[PDB]
Amino acid sequence: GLASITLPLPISAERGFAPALALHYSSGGGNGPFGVGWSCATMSIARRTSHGVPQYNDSDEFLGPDGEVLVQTLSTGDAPNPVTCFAYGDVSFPQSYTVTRYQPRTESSFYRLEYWVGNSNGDDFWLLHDSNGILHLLGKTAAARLSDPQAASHTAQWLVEESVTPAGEHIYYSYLAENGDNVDLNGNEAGRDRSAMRYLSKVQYGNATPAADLYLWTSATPAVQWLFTLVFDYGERGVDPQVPPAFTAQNSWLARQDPFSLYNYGFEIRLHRLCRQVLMFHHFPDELGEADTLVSRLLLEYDENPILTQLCAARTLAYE
Repeated sequence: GLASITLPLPISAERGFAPALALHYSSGGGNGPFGVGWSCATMSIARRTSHGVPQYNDSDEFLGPDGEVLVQTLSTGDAPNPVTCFAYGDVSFPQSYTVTRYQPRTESSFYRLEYWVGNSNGDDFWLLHDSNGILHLLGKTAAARLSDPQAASHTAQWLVEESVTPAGEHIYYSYLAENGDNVDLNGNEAGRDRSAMRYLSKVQYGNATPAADLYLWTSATPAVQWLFTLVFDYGERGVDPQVPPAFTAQNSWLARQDPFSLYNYGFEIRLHRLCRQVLMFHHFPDELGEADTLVSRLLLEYDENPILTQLCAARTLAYE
């Protein structure tokens, strides 16, 4: 489409169901976690802003996985919309859910998209059954939701949090909330609520044993053995090409020179972080003698300045 450069990520994809993510450059792109022009975002459902800031009520419109304008599926006698759901498959829930099907207003699609709202606590998320038979939970937990810091029920973006194939293969996405680590909280940074932003942190896949049900139906964090972890690091592990980065971060993430805030959702979303590297980890402790094995390191070099940060170089290192 509008992307004119693709930088692949070092994703191990020989064992079937793996994330398909890459860095894309667009000359018209704005700033973000990869500086000006570059982007690598996961799938999401979002509230529309083109026709005004959402009010977080009934009058809001939503956008589908490809940005298409959505509309509630017309409710009929044979297929009422919304429905009340007490369970999904073999998993029964502590609370029932009002489930509303949404579909593209004018664009073509072949999926089933649903908005789930808890009848007892109001916790809301999205469920997508896409044209390839993969089932996605988006924004199942608050950690995978871009929400108003002063009103957690006001979510602007539900980020994809878990995907499952018909064969029981899973992908689990983890996100980190923005904070004030290494930020001088005086002057221009005083009184700013900076916890809204969500950065992609870990993509875990290759579950040891197949499971048909989405893990996030049952728990807030899946307790399973993953074989593969794609880590997006924002400086916590160190950017020295001579020193290999450890799996668990010992330091806090770096603060960028060009922080900025976004406001079209009706609350502040401030960005202090830049993704410095993308790491590929394998988890074969029995056959390798260690819990975490780094196999590939995509190191990104930036031109950092207070006006704009621009990616200038990239390369994939190995430490054998």
